[PDB]
Amino acid sequence: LYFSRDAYWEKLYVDQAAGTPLLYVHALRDAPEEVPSFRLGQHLYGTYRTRLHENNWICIQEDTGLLYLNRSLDHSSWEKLSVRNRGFPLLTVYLKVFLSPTEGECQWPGCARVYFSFFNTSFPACSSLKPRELCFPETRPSFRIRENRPPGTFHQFRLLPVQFLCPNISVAYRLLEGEGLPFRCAPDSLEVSTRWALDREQREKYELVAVCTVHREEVVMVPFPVTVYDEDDSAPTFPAGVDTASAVVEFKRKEDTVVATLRVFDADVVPASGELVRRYTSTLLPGDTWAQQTFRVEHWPNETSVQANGSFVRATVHDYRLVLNRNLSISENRTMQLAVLVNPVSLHLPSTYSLSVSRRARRFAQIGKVCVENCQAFSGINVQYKLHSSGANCSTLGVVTSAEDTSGILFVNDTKALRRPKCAELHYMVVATDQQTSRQAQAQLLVTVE
Amino acid sequence: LYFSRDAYWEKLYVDQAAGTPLLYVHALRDAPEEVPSFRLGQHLYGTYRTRLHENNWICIQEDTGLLYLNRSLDHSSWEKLSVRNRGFPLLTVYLKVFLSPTEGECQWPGCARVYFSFFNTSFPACSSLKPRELCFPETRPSFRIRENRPPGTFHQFRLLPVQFLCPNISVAYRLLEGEGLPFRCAPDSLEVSTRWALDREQREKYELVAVCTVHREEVVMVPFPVTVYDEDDSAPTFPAGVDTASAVVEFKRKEDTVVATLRVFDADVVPASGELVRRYTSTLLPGDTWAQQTFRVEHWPNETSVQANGSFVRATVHDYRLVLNRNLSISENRTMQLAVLVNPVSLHLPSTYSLSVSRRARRFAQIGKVCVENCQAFSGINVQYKLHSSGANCSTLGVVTSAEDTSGILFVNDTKALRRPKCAELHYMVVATDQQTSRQAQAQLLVTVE
Amino acid sequence: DCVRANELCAAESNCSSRYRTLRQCLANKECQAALEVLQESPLYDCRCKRGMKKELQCLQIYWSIHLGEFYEASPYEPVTSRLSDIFRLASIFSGSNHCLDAAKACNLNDNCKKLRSSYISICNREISPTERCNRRKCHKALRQFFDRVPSEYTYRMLFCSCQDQACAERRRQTILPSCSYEDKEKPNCLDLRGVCRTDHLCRSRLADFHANCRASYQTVTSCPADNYQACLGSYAGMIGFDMTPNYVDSSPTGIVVSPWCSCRGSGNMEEECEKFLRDFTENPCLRNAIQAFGNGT
Amino acid sequence: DCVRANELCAAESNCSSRYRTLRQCLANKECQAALEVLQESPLYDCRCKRGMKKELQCLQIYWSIHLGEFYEASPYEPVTSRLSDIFRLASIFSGSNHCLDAAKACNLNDNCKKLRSSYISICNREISPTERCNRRKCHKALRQFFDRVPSEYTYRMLFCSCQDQACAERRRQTILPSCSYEDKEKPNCLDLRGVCRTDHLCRSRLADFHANCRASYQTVTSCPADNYQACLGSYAGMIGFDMTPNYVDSSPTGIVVSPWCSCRGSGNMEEECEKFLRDFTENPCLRNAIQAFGNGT
Amino acid sequence: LGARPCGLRELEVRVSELGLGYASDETVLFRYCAGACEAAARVYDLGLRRLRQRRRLRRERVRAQPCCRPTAYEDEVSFLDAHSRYHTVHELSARECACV
Amino acid sequence: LGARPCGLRELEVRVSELGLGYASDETVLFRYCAGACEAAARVYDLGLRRLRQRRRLRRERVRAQPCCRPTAYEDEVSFLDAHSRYHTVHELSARECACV
Repeated sequence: LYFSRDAYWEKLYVDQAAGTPLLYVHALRDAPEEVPSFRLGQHLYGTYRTRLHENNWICIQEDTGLLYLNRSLDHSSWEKLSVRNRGFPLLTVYLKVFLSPTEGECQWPGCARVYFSFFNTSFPACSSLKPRELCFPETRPSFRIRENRPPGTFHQFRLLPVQFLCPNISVAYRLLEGEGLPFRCAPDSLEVSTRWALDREQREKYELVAVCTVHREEVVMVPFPVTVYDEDDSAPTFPAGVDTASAVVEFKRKEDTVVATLRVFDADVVPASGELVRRYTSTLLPGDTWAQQTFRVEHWPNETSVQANGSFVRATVHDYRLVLNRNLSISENRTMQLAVLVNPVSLHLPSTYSLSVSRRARRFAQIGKVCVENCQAFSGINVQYKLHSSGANCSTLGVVTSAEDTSGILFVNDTKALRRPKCAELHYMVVATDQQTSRQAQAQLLVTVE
Repeated sequence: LYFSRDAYWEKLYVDQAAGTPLLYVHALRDAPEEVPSFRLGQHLYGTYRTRLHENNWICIQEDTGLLYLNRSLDHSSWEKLSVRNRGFPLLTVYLKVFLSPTEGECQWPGCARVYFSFFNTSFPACSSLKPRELCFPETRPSFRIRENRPPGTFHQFRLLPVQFLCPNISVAYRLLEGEGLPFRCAPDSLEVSTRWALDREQREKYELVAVCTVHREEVVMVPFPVTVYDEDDSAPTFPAGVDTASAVVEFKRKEDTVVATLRVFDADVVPASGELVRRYTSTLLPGDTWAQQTFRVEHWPNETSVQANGSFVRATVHDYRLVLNRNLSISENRTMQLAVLVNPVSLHLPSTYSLSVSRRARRFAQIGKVCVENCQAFSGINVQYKLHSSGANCSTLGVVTSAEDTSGILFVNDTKALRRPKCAELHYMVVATDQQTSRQAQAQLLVTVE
Repeated sequence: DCVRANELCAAESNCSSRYRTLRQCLANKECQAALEVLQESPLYDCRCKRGMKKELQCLQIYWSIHLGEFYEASPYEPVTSRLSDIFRLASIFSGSNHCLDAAKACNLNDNCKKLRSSYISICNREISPTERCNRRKCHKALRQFFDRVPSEYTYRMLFCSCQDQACAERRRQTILPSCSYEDKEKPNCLDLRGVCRTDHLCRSRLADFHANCRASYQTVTSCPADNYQACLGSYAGMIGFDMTPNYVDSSPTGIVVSPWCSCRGSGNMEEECEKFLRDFTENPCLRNAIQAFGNGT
Repeated sequence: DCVRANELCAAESNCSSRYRTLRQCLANKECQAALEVLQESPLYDCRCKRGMKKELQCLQIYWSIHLGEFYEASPYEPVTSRLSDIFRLASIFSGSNHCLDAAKACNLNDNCKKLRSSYISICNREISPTERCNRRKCHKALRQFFDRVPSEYTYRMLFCSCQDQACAERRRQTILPSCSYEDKEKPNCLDLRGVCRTDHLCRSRLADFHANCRASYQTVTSCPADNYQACLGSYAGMIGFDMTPNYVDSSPTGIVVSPWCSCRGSGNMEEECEKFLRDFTENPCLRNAIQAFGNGT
Repeated sequence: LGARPCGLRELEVRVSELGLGYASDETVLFRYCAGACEAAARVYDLGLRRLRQRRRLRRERVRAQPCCRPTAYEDEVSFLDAHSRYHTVHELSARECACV
Repeated sequence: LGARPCGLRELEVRVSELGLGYASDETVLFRYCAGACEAAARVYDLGLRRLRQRRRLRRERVRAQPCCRPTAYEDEVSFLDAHSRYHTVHELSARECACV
């Protein structure tokens, strides 16, 4: 069982007649054998859930959910409720309504808080009332309906204080643009009910038009929105299939490595974030080799992305079964598979750059670059190309440093402009290491200055 | 008895013959019955009274005062004396010579320090000596003679090491420009003596000319100065008489009040500062009234000035007997007398100063001065003239303050230039107090501004 | 204030023992009693104010005696200032790119200009080639801006009117959306509110927001006592926290504001997500209050 | 030094007990023994130096072990510098109103100029209508001036030669006699010695003067070992004490110096007073030294 | 004289009007140091004047009188320019004024 | 440019030559602050220059560039004048130099 909504309301006034039926609170079934046993909380609450006074005014019919003032709510009672309202103006009070004995948190579907408003005056003259306040609740109604639940009556349009205090005013209701939907309200009826069990294949929300006539005749209509919830029986999934193909290059480290993303969607836990966040599952084993050391599965964004932040290991191929279920090992599962196929140019090519004596440098003398095909091999994590020499007596030292940038560049300071003519042919050698291995063993560069 | 001087000298040399008479030490009498009993100290002293060695070389004839080397003073003895000279070059040594047995501080008249000089060589050849070193002491002689003392022999001119080591060289002495003086030296004599008792009526110092001839003949002369001391028998005093006249004005306070100065001079304790400083006397009583509370006697500068730094008292006349003696109540006294005759205008005259509206003041508006004959009455210590007012509604306040200067001046700030026309006749009142009494009772000043 | 209101009774054995009891939460029985005993304390039903000295402690102390919801209480709200809020509307009534004139008015005010520049220079600070600013420090920067800068510059600039999109964007750019408001992602407003709820200042000023900005129907302008500024003040208080609202676009007059979030992934809670988010965009109070204020009402 | 020389044995029971014994002065028997025992201590025959740290204690400690007069000991004298003082003459030999050129040399030297101003600005300071200066503070400033300024500025200015009275007056005015030297009265030189004798620094530097500036007859120039510098140092050290010598007049070349005192009222000590003055005025050492130094010796 | 003393001045100027290349229509209170120096020319300045006028000193970029210059600037000013971006400028508006 | 940098220069000048009324033939080391200012014009000065050139600022004793002025002087210098009297002079020789 669950209430048609989590909060109700109606207008209360000073010194209303004892017994005044106020409203109905409704609850629909999950199984046809379910029958509610309505009850109330023992205290009336005010602004921000202020506990004001023992509920000696409002009572409920345990079968129909009818709320009424079992005792006349006079001015003094309002003032007593007012002074206990923690300094706030006493405009709305409420009480808790439950489906069964418990006492417990008023948490819908198992409860609703009936928020009664109040005016520091007696009931207004019926002749002064408009069809809006005669027909439909003060604020706009909002309904809550679940899927794969038996149909039944969920609301009565007619306001009970109007029938009770204004029985001379005739009001009747119906639905417009409701054809083909489970919602029905017979012509000139006071009640509204469903006809068939709701499911997700019908709608994810309803908004109908509710209309009434009063008396002289006046017609008024309001929106009739209904919140649809998601069936919780199974995980309809997935429109996407499985594709285990992938590839990894050895010594191609990234700060955030990705093997594959298989985007997923289901009708069960994707509609709401909480449905998956509260409970979710992913690949359990194998773990030790890859899943424990490097790679993880991102199932919570409905991506099924396998990615890694740590270092790589030897080319060990695998194919892991990914779990996409909500609850693993106690419910029907949905899984997919992804494989990793792990397979570094290490070019040794001495670029013979040409220099000039008395170079017209601004600050430094550029020699050249060390950018090679490895730039994509290690994916921007440079292997630290270092150019050195001990044979030539010219350009002894400069800024030929192991630049960390993807490309890498080498140059010397504009300090040997008059030393380069000492010798024409300068011999350099370049090496580079990374990932605890020798990447570029050696290349001997012939660089001239004349 | 007292020595003819407080320090002697003679030239010593390496390896001089034992027994070499060095010099005479002389002492004159205070009474004819006095005969000296000369003796020496047991150690030879060096630079800055360094105790060098037991006096085993120099001895003295107790009757004649003749100093001689009882043992030959060789090189090794000099070196022994040298190393004990506290690092100083050993150029002069001395010994103490006394008049009687005591042992005691070598303090002349009761002692003399015989400062023998020394050369690191043997005695020079007599033929190389000049009449200066053959006749007269190395340094210039200085004699010390006292007054009212019997005459007698006080020095022998002839140098004993010259007679001892150079007896072949004939030397004889006399005085020039000594006629009429107590000093005599017979023609071609070796000795010099006085003939009459010295007194202050003769001289306060002597400087004669001592001359000798050697052999070929050479004549040389040196100054013959003699220090004269003052007779100590009584105080010949004073050429100044006594004048008790003085005057003091009541309420004429000074920071340094003077009654009178009677300048004094005597032949006893004025010649030397120590004679009076060591012992002196002044007025003893009456004390309580004036001498204890305010005034003192300045006798030590030979002024006899009576002066005061403290506050004055009522006009109590007195005449105190001042003591000018060296030693009071045990010797003949010399006294004088000074009296004090203690006798404040307090003018009450409202000076009617004229002001102007819209005064072209630089910073302030000058009214006038409070200067008065009282300025000399209190001798520059102003009685704090204060000008005030409460009746006029103009020039409410300014800088009309009780100026401390002798004259005193009153003014206001240039802040009421456009308020003075409010009223023409401004009424002020001036009062002044000092010395715990009302000096200027009141005067009402009429000051106009229009 | 709430800090002193605690001290007035904190020395008492009653408040001392029962304060600790609620900190624990049988215990539930004693914690319920602790509420009833502390209910009479000066702290209980105390009030704080925006910009209060120790504005954090005045709420941590008060909240610590909450017994343990969609709309929270507003003990932080300076209730007595509600009158002053009306007066501020009278002021702006007396005192073309109107947002520029508002900015120029600040630039000429030594205090506002200094504070304004002193915090923009934080929010416009580049951190890295792919990080526009330190948004947290910016939020702290703005958080102080809206309490230390006088209302007659803070609100004049924040709720300035416009005639064109150049002004309207200037209005949107008031607090550097590229730093304080915009980001790579728009989290779910319901989760974002849940995060805000855990922070005393954000949660309480959020309570202040719907305390004066709830889309009410009983009043004419959907504002308490039709008070435009009461909403506008509580609204501005939210700038500098996780729930920082901002203008949606640069419409010359179509003023719409919301935090930096959406309702994707709400499912069963889509209503509650919108129920709160609608208070920013479908709220006649903010709509009329911002326009009326900016127009000199 | 003298301070440490005492500490080296002061820890010993011998020096400790006998040190105190001499402070007491039968006692004379034990005090005489104390002299003989302490005679072997490192303090005995110690020396101090110009500009030594604790220039006072290095003398008070030394003199305290004397058992208890024209020529007193010079333990303050930097004896070891005597050799250097001879060599300093060679330096001085290397380096028209001559005193002006000396002054200009100082004016161009930042250190000399500042120290020079630092004492003139004090010595020329008026105190009251009938008090030309604070002579004590002047002496203090002069005392430091002539120890901190390099010798080639102190001696070049203080002992410059002249050709006329305009220069010669400049020479005499080097230390502002109207403040540091001249006064209303000329006290008795001997009484001043009695006063100076009580101060360890004054008395010792006075002894230093009569150690190196005594009008000696054995040498050619009346200076120790004919050393012009020996007197120049000890003489200059006298500036800033009761016996501060200065030039008598402004003779273009007839250089005569003396302290600010006379021999009136000496009586029995008339000659001894003169004998102290002769070392200033009748001393070929100062005469030949100052003239020679003025000529670049 | 009628000249005003050396001190702080102000003028409201748009950022773009300042000619700094920043295309912004915001105004700032542009303060600056200006006016007659009350302090007399320093003894240094008097010597500089006399030695300069008489051509005793090397011809050089000198100043023979105190300059009424600022001693401090305001911390900063920020603005929103025509490109929907913010910028801060330092050392633009005088905070302290004195003759040096 | 050939302009030398802002810094301290010196010239030995007699006291009386300074024109201060002090009749003395002693010399002093007259130091002074002069030369090109290395510091670039601030955005303050750049705005001032643009506002000055366009006559947006009140005509006033202003400076459109840093002044190469001293920041400190020697304590004092003493001398003996023609009348056998001493005198000290303050602020006659620059001790520190900087552009303001």
